[PDB]
Amino acid sequence: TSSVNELENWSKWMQPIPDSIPLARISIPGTHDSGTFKLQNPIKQVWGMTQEYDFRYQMDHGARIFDIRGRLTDDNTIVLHAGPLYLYVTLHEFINEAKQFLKDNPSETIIMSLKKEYEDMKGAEDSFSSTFEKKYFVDPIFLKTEGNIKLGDARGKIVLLKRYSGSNEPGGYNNFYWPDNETFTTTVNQNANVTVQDKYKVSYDEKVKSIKDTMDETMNNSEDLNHLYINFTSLSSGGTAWNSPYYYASYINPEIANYIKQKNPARVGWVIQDYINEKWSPLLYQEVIRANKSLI
Ligand SMILES: O[C@H]1[C@H](O)[C@H](O)[C@H](O)[C@@H](O)[C@H]1O
Repeated sequence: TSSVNELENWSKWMQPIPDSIPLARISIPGTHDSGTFKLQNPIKQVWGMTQEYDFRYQMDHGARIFDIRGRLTDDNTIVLHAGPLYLYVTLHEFINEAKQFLKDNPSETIIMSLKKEYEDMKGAEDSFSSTFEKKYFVDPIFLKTEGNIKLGDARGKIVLLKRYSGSNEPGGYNNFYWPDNETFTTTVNQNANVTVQDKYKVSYDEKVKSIKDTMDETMNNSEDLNHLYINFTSLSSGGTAWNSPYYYASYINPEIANYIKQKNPARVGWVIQDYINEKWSPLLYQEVIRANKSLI
């Protein structure tokens, strides 16, 4: 008993997908720079703000991947940053919002990308990777198994995507070489391959063209269960209302939403977008979620 109807519930949309499907096969929405939603100062906004609603809102609109950027403080906690900007959000804060969401919707999983976003503060006693793994990761809410992670094992857990070096604890997707401002393909673990389009800081026209190109490769490779396709629709700021990430997102999100509607693909990858909201139609995350219809 599973139906495409259940894909319309953005809060439980992973429920009808068979537990045996690998997460990499599933088309999943994500948020880029997920924790920038408390910024108010206007200069901070045009340069660094990428979301306007809190974590629970993002999850309730179907996002399951979260781009968590951390900094180690002098009291040995990890807080959220966007470049050099403090975000007034802590790492525990996000995990607790994830915990609450997973308790309310135990059919779902949360994929958390963690990256070290800025140099450690001098007063800290340990390294970023060690602090994160000893004080946050050993928590049982994080799934500790590896391989080509299946949804069934991830339900009710947080699945870590390591974008930091130094890991000593198994679990999640291993760190891998992530060249700056490129589209690239490498290995995740033995037997799993990954393709990432992260051309931030590129002309608008090259950005849209790279989103579509990499989605095309996902589309035409829909039944390769081992290959991760990660597609950042976000674009870095130019410093003004004419090129902030808000301006760009107000055009790219519906542009890419139409592209999916138009192509009715069986797979579109892990689409990480700025400003998930209800302002621009068609809704990108909605079209990404519906692209899983063929899995039911
Ligand atoms: O400058 C950052 C950084 O280089 C990250 O690696 C990338 O993922 C983008 O978010 C970009 O904004």
